[PDB]
Amino acid sequence: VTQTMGLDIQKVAGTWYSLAMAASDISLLDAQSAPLRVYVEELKPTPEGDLEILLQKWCAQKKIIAEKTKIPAVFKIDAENKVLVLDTDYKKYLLFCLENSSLACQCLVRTPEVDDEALEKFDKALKALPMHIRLSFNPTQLEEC
Amino acid sequence: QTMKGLDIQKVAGTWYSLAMAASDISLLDAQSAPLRVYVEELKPTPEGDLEILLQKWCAQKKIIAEKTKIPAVFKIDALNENKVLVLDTDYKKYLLFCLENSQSLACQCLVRTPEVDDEALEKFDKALKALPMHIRLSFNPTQLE
Repeated sequence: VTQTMGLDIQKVAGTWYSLAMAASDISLLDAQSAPLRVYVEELKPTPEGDLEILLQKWCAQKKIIAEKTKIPAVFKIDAENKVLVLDTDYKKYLLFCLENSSLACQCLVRTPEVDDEALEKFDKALKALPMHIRLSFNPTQLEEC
Repeated sequence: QTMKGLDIQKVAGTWYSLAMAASDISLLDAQSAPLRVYVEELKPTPEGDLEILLQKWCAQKKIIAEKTKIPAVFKIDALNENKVLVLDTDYKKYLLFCLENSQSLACQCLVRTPEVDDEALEKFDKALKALPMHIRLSFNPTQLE
């Protein structure tokens, strides 16, 4: 994972939609109930510079605390143990991966609009990475787990 | 976008499902999903019809397909899944086909032997560009066997 994001975590605050996901292992995403089949709902940065992720899993709310590390784009999550922010323009899309020590990556959009720019940057970032499954969602699914 | 000049006799024997993709996530995503089917054998008849032997979550399944006016297109003897389309084969290593209804679309990359092959995946990924896919899986040699 060579492309990490001068991230300013405060400017990623608000609602996001999981437009696409990918994973190194089919078992991570393939089932509705698969461990990393998680739909982001909101990023809530804390004043301390930590990141709360709100997300939905098959249809339960979960609240993940991602702790700041000495690296701006890299967060420790208390269960997977790293969030990496690969890229964001803040206003439209954010690309992140989850890894252990297991690689799963998501393309997030601010609005439930189909966004080919977001998917184009996601598909570029995945070339270097050993993905064996890739899902993309429609705007109906964006607004619906 | 079907193969020109297909000779169905030369695709006869054992195959392995290396990769799959589908227009709808729901067609592949579950282990038990409708088109999560692993090809085992192509058995062309001398009449130029096609039996496909498959495994699904592990029960044997049988697709019976009859020849049409187009060599690379077979009419499935079923009610809802309707056509097999052979997009491309070199006969000896890989074969690319789609299953469609009429329209929900599933395409597979097949290999003769249970080894990952970048040519097979490269041609599979090319043929999918033109098609409205929302999910793509690829398998490792362990999973192949």
